[PDB]
Amino acid sequence: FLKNNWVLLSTVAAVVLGITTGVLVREHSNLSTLEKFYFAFPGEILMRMLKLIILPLIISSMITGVAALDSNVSGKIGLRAVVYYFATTLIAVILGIVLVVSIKPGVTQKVGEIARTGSTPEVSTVDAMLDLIRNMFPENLVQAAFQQYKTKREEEYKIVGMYSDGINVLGLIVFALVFGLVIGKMGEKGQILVDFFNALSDATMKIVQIIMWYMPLGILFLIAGCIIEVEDWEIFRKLGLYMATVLTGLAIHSIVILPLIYFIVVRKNPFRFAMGMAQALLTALMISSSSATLPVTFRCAEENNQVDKRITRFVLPVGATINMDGTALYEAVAAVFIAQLNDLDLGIGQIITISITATSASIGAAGVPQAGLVTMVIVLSAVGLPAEDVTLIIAVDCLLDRFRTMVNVLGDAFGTGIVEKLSKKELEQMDVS
Repeated sequence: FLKNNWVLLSTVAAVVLGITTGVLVREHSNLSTLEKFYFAFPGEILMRMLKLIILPLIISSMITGVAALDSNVSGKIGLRAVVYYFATTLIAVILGIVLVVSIKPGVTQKVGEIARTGSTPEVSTVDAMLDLIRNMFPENLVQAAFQQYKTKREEEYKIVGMYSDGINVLGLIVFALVFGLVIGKMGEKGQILVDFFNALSDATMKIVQIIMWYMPLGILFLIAGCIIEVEDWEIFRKLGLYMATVLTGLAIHSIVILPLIYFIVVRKNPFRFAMGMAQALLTALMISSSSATLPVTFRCAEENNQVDKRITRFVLPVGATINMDGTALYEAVAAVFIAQLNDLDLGIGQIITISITATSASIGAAGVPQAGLVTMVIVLSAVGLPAEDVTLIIAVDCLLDRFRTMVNVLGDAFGTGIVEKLSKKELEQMDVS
C-alpha cells in the first residue's frame, strides 16, 4: 500500500497533525495577533502556489476540450451539461428551502443575544446582474487575466465604472470556448495551435504534480492556523443550530439526491464513483476553492475512475464556474433564518420569491470577492428585509465554505459520468471520422 498511496496517507496524517497542533497551541499557549500570521505563513505560500496555476490550466484545458470535438457534438454536450447543472441547482434550492422551513431554527433563538460582526457591502441587484454580462465580454484580454469590472451608482443617479483586482474567469472561459470552436473548424490551419495548447496543458499538469509533493506541509499549518483563529466557543454554541441545518442539508444533498439522479440516468455503483475521489474531496475541504482545486479534481477524475478525455476536459472547466449547489443551499438557509429572526409571515409567494432569488443570485455570484454577502443582500432586498442582518452570520461563515466546495466537486464528478453516458453514441460514431 505504501509508496503507491503515499499522497492520500500523507494528507490524512497532515490533517490529523494540524488539528492536534492547533488545539494544543490554543489550549496550552497564548499568542499575539502578529504571531498567528507568521504561524500560518506556509499555508499562504501554498495558497498562492495553487492560485498561480489556475490561469494557464483553465485556458489550455478549455481550448483543448472544445477543439477536440465537432460543432454539433460540442453544442449537444454543452446543452446537456447546462441542463444538468441548472436542474441540480434548482433541486438544491428547493431542498434548502424545505429543510430550513421545516426545522424552524430562528423562532426559538433571540436576536438580542447574537452579536454582529463585519459590514454590509453596497449592492444594487440590477447593477450586479448587468455586471455579470459585462464581465462575460471584457474589453481587454490581458486586463481580463487579472482584473474585474464593477459599476456603482452615484450623483437622479448616474453610472460610473471602475476596474478592480481579481482574475476574470467567466470572460476567459467564454473567449477560450469561442477560440476552441473556431480552431476546431479551421482544421489544417489550426493544427499548430491545437498542438501548442495540448503541450501547454501537459506541462501545467506536470507542474501541478510537482506542487502536490509539498502540499501536505502547507495543509498542516493551514489547518493549525485556521483552528487557532477562533476567539471563543460561545459564538459557536449560540449558532450551533444554523451549522446543524446547513450541514444536514449538504449531507442530504450529497448522499441522496446526486446518487439518485445518477441511478435514474445510468446504472452502476454511485458510491464506487464517490469513493475514488477522496483526495479531491479533501483538497476541496482544506483549500476551499473550486478553481484552485481544479487540477486535483482533474487528475483524480482522469486517473482513478477511467473517464474519457473529451468529456472530462469539457465538463470540468464549465462545472468549475457554473455549478453552484452548496452556495445556493447556504444562501437559502441563512436568508430564511434571518427572516425568522424578525417578525414575518411565510407566505407562498414569499417562499417562491426566495426560491427564485437564491438560484438567480447564486448564479450571479459565481465568481466575485465575497459571493455569500452579495447573494444574501440580493435575497434580502428581493424579500424586503434590511441588508444589515448579513453581518450576524459572518462570524461563522468560514466553516461551511469548506464543505460547499467538496459538495461542488462531487457534483461535477457525477455530472461528468452522467453526460458521458448520455452522449456515448456520439463518441463511438465520430471516433473514425
